Amino acid sequence: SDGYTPEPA
Amino acid sequence: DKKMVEKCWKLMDKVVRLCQNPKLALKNSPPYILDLLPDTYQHLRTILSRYEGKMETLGENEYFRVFMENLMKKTKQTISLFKEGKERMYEENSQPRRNLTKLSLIFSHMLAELKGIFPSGLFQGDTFRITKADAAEFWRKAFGEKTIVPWKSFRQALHEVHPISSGLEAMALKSTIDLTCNDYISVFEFDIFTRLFQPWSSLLRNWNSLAVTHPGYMAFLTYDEVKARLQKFIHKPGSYIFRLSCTRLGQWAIGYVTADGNILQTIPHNKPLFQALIDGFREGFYLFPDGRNQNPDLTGLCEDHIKVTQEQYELYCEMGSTFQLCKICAENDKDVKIEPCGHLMCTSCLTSWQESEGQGCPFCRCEIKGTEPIVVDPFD
Ligand SMILES: [Ca+2]
Ligand SMILES: [Zn+2]
Ligand SMILES: [Zn+2]
Repeated sequence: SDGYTPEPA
Repeated sequence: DKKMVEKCWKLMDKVVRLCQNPKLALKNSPPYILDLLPDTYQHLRTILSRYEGKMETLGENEYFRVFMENLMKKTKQTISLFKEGKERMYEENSQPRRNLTKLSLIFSHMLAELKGIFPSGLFQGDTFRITKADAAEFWRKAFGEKTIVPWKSFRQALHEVHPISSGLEAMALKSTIDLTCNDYISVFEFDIFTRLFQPWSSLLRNWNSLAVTHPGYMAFLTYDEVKARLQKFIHKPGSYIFRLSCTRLGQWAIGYVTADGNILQTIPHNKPLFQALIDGFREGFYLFPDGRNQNPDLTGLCEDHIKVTQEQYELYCEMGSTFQLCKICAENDKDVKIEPCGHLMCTSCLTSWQESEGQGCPFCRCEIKGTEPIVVDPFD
């Protein structure tokens, strides 16, 4: 929401 | 010059007060100007510590000197931004505010560069290690141990390896690599640009097709502006965009809509941008750069030509890749205002104008009746 997520599947 | 650092403190302090205003409403999210400035000040004190006694090395150090010059200019510019924009500053979506955001990005980039050159307060620029062996050879070949080189020196050095088509491509490019916005290129900025647009082999082609020609590309954009801009496309999943990462300088940051209807953003750690963007189109995620229906084909960056029009480079620049530049040359700062019409430009284009093409304004043709000197265009 406010952070960096891992690259999608 | 401690007087230099002193003078700069006063200015930065003035910006902090302006930015602390309740009416302003800054969110702590990187880039956060209220951390950036005291952090910069504190690194500069560190450096000043290390050179107590040996302060002449510092006085001779070209980079530090150039850095201070630009630190002052940018804070002075931020101060006047507040003055000229006034009540505009408090409107979240205003162009004067947008300009505040851009300055936050620049302050972020500047600090990154400062620490990278004086880590722990010790000048290790003449010993700087570029990431890509390809690019690293290029720099030491053209500039040896230099930490910075004038843009033009840089542009002509680069030109002999990667052909730069025109003065517009060169200005579209400078806008992209010159993160500290000061017409120098440092070994550090070099480093980031060559990382962002790897591989070196097809450097400018990658940049052309990834930055310039690609409408998913957002120049001078932040995490929160991304999440903000993908709002109208919350309802059109596969909508995506990307920009430089701010916290991990040298990396990319793709923001995208999901079928779930939420907005995530991710940073591909190693893998190269077009591949990341290729697989990403493929696997059904990044489908509509900036919401548009057509997604560019990028295969072959992996290996035919096609060309960017001057129109397109003019768009890239016009669309915020440049900061406070004359729209005419896209090279010099906007430092002058024409009255009565009010159009702004650099004095270099105005002078060339009044003397070769005549008394009318370049944008609108109305008679130049007077001139005000300016320091910032909140509406750039
Ligand atoms: Ca620069
Ligand atoms: Zn100009
Ligand atoms: Zn005009």
